[PDB]
Amino acid sequence: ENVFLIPLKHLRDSQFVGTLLVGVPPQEIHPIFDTGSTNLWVVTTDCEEESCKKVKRYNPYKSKTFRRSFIGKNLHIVFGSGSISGSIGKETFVLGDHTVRNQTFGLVESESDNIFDYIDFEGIVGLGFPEMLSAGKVSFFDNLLSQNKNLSPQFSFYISPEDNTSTFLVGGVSKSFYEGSIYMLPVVKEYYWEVELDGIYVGEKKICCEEKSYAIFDTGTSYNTMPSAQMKGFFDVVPSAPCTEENYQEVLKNYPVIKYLFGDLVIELLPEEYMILNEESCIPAYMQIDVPSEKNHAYLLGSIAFMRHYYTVFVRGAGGQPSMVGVAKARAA
Ligand SMILES: *[C@@H]1O[C@H](CO)[C@@H](O)[C@H](O)[C@H]1NC(C)=O
Repeated sequence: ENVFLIPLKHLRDSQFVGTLLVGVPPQEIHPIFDTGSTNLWVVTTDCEEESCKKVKRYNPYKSKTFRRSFIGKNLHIVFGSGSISGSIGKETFVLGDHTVRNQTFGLVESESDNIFDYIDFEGIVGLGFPEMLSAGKVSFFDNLLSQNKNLSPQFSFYISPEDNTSTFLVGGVSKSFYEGSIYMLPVVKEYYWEVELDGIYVGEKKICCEEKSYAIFDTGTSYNTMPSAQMKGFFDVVPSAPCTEENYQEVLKNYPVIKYLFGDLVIELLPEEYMILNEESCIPAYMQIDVPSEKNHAYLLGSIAFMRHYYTVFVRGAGGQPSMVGVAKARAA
């Protein structure tokens, strides 16, 4: 009932890419769905770099609906260990057989040791709030809702890379992806999907907090994060260890349980959820944001270290009501 599902493929490069149709006749791209940004980015045939040609570049000159901006524009965005640069235009998009017209987006013209030489990047569907927009005034999701008034203003993520059942849902939730009830956390500022965080314990060790702190739900980041000061204390109590696929469950049996405190809601992260196997070793799926950015004082919750265990729901606040993030135990299989 007004809730369509977008299957998310888990690529070898740790990406969770969906499907997005651009232009008319439509051209298929496989972007990531990122609550950590808001711009809509598409890799285009204007980018002649090696990391671009390896993917199915969108050709704007073969689309009847492409509308380049009247004025030449250039947008440069940082994307991890790399950067994205390009122009601005409008296009018709189709997501899950739902159309969005007159949508502003960035045309990747350059991707210049580079993160793009390791992934098959084809674009970004930003799901953050409009204040983070630098390409356009109306966000893709808001524009999708306005042109499809039958949809409830919410989306959710089910992350299950084991059986390739990961799914991005628009318009609501489905009991087939979570167990129990959904706990709603109010968003403190409509910019990131950011909520209050009362504390963090690794076992009995207090990691957070000494200042009033916040968590950010960031589907575009695989690891969880902590500020640099707290990351040092985390790694002092959570070690890496030699691991194989045949003993990782034994190695991690008595690792510490991580507790995130959201008021009265206690969110547990188990060792097999925040630890990952990498090069014959169990390593924690945690990192600090060493690059100066707007997120370096928050606690990011990512796809691998959080969303594998918890079904996440994102509700856009209507009128004065604030937006909220919902969390529930994901259902296996
Ligand atoms: C898109 O813009 C055109 C003008 O170029 C306008 O005629 C049309 O109604 C717009 N469509 C939507 C869905 O806003």
